[PDB]
Amino acid sequence: GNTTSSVILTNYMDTQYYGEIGIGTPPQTFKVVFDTGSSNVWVPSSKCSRLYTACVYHKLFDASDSSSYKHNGTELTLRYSTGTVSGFLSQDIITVGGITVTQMFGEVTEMPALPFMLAEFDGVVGMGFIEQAIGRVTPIFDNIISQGVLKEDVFSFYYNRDSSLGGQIVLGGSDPQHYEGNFHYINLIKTGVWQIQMKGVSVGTLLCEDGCLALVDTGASYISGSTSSIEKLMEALGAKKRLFDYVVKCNEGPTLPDISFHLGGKEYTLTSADYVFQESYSSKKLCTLAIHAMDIPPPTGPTWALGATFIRKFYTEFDRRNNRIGFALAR
Ligand SMILES: COCCCNc1nc(C(C)(C)C)ncc1C(=O)N(CC(C)C)[C@@H]1CNC[C@H](C(=O)N2CCOCC2)C1
Repeated sequence: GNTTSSVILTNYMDTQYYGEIGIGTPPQTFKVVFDTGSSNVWVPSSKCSRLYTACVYHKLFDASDSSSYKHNGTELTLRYSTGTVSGFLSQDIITVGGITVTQMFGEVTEMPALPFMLAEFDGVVGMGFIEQAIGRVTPIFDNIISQGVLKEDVFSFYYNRDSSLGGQIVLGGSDPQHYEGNFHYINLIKTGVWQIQMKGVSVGTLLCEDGCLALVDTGASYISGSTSSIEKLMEALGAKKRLFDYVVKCNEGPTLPDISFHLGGKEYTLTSADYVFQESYSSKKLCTLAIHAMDIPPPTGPTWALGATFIRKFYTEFDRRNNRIGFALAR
């Protein structure tokens, strides 16, 4: 087909990027993260007990208000790094960027207050492959592709730094307004995962010396590595570990070295301004780093993950026809 389509994103505090989709007839609207690190669509459900406080604070999908709903009921549990959601399968028409698609998705009935009370978004639209879909449920982008409307079998992510357009996902191509220079492509190394070979992580190559893996994860806020790798990285930066993050004396933030990720021959460099939440310059304040430990079990990991920290600097094209990821300088 001839169409490309776009989804406008909201940037909450540089940590959460999400857009709007519609589900059902008439459309019920949900804030959703578009997540290349997972493959299932889910939203919180009206059948979620309100003893889950996360279900009191998010928009709930009521299948009883949709005339296009089709029951399935297969129970599924989706295990993420920071928490788990559980529910049952449903089918309805989903509207994303003005493209309409019949889509199987999860109605979440069990949604833990931590971490999900911290989510601005209601749910997740997985942009991954059918291979990592729980229940082998056909992902939304595979269903969009089956319509033959998209110009290209690709989608692209722009995450703005400004917290104005928060971001943009192009379905069926890319947007030249939000990148510059050439794309550099790295082909995927594992079946059904948006994952690439990484050849080194430099700090001012201290880590990933004999190669490692990098997941390009649009649904993650930060750059992550294994607890071991990050502990080494953070010793090199002089950062202190806390419960859920690494921090430095805010005055030390602008003195911190460049972090470089060796991907497909090129070096992808983040400066301190790219990975330090510089909320103060005080020696008596602590400043959080957009880099945390996240141990990912096999078969996906151990692996680094490149989240919004990375994507903010590098406009990312996800190419399904040629199984590759393209990076260009974001503008
Ligand atoms: C750019 O917008 C950022 C949105 C904020 N994202 C998160 N917010 C929270 C808060 C709720 C705290 C806000 N918690 C966690 C995340 C999070 O990073 N993810 C999950 C949620 C989208 C539900 C990863 C998504 N991609 C698969 C990641 C995985 O689980 N794995 C990597 C691939 O292999 C399997 C494991 C998890």
